[PDB]
Amino acid sequence: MDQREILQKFLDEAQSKKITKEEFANEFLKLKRQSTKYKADKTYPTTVAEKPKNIKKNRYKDILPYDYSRVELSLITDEDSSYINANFIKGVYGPKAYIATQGPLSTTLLDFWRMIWEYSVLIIVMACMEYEMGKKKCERYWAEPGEMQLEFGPFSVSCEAEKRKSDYIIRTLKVKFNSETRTIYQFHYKNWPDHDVPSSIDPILELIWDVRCYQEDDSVPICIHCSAGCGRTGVICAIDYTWMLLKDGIIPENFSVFSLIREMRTQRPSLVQTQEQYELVYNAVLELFKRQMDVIRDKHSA
Repeated sequence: MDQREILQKFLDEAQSKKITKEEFANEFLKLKRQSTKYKADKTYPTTVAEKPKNIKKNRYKDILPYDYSRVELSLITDEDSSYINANFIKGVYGPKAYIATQGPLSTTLLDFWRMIWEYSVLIIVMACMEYEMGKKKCERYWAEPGEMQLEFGPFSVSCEAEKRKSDYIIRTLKVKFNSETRTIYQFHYKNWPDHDVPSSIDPILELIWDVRCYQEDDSVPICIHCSAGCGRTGVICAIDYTWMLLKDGIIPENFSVFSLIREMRTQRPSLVQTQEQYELVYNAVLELFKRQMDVIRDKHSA
């Protein structure tokens, strides 16, 4: 089939059978069942995360990077200095399109910047507040205007500019290491789509649009984090991945949101964590299919 026919079949199916809350809950339960089975089968061990020297580097004891996809550090390497709570996530064309990580701890701030530097990351997407429900969710790894340089071991971080949009801030950060200076763009998203408001997905799509304005391609990983680096991080990953498929005309004939999320959850645990998050991905993906069909319809007018 061609892309138009694949997209139209997804749209026709969505239109002709609306997915109910019970259906979403049943779907998410199968995803959780797969995780139970994989845990019992020892498919994806987390041995490195579990080492005593690495326990204090994990924000949440239940969220440990699978060994096979963990991001290994080597920049200025102590014997466990290789460990960070982060996993590579494959993009549409190959591995390591994304790094999905936790919000750094006071003890992992240096490790965070080592990762960013070592992997030549340009873009950081933060999808949490510093404080949520009154608890601290992420330590300050960024600089703000007027603060000059913050220092994290040998990394000096300053902020040249902030662009304040409706629901997020784009910080232009300058990072210095060993007399080299790099520009990093941090997108700090400080809202989240509301389950009870269909139009509330628009800002998340706008966030990802802007991100892809700054890096269109997959030459270096994009770092995405929230507090745990699962939940909101997975939503963003999944929507972006799908939009890349759409934009490049490579949606597979077997495309499903269920298979997409299945695939993600095998690369970092709980990468999309809740039924509500699963639903947001579905709704966002459907909107993106509609938008790509419009692109096709206008190109076909020639």
